Amino acid sequence: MEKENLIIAGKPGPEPEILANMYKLLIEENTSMTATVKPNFGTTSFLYEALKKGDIDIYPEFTGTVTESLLQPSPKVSHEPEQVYQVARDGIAKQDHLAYLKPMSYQNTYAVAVPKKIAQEYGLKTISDLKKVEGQLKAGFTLEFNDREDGNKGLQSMYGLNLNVATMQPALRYQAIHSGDIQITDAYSTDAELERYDLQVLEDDKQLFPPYQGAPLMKEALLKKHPELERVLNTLAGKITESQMSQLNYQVGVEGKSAKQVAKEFLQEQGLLKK
Ligand SMILES: C[N+](C)(C)[C@@H](Cc1c[nH]c(=S)[nH]1)C(=O)O
Repeated sequence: MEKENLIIAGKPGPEPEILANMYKLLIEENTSMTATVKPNFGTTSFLYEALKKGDIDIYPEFTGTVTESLLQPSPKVSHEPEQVYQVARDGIAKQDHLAYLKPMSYQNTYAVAVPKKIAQEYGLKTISDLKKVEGQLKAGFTLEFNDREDGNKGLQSMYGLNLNVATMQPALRYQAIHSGDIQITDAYSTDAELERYDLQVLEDDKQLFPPYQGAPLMKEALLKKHPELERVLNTLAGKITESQMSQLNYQVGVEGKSAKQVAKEFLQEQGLLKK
């Protein structure tokens, strides 16, 4: 008699769309609620604010992003993913009363990336190596990465790097680095574009980037209304490897397949969804 509909959003990209449709498929099979997925609905701070204000109900957030962008002041965390999740989970509950569920296994980190030929021609192995050639190479970064302390501001503070940066739209940066307009971009480690374009990830030798694992973020009030959401979505906890997410991103972003159908097929193959 109550078929409440949940709004599930995801940041720009095939990956959050896949994850949101996974949440929707799981919720509709195992609960009495429905869900609407809002693709590419906004960047981190928009979804975070929409969640607190109640314009959306759930979105997938990443552990290092909670501690680095969402928590103010940002706590000094280790590199161990489980401890970082605990700080994020406990921290985001105290600050904003948000229930951060348990993470999936794969990490999706910011990844400073250059074409393989650029790495070989310039002797680039680590992020530190970029200081050698910061006057010769052009970088194209998302605005959010430019805005973040664990992004370009961290490249400046932690490495002393002063890159020549053009601010880029997220969906256009890979084509620019492939075409030669830029030689450095802020890749995401599960992005299918890394292998497609023969990009090489530079090693985070100073460990600017914390761990990033994804998990559902929602108001505590929604969990109180619907406690079954915790068990239902936590079937993803500790699941989905890096290579599994990458192939799903490839299926949606590159092969043009429906995010819902890709999500559904993977869930069924893995035994989390009927049929
Ligand atoms: C996965 N990630 C690399 C840690 C980022 C990706 C991202 C940040 N902003 C947008 S849009 N996407 C994030 O979710 O914070």
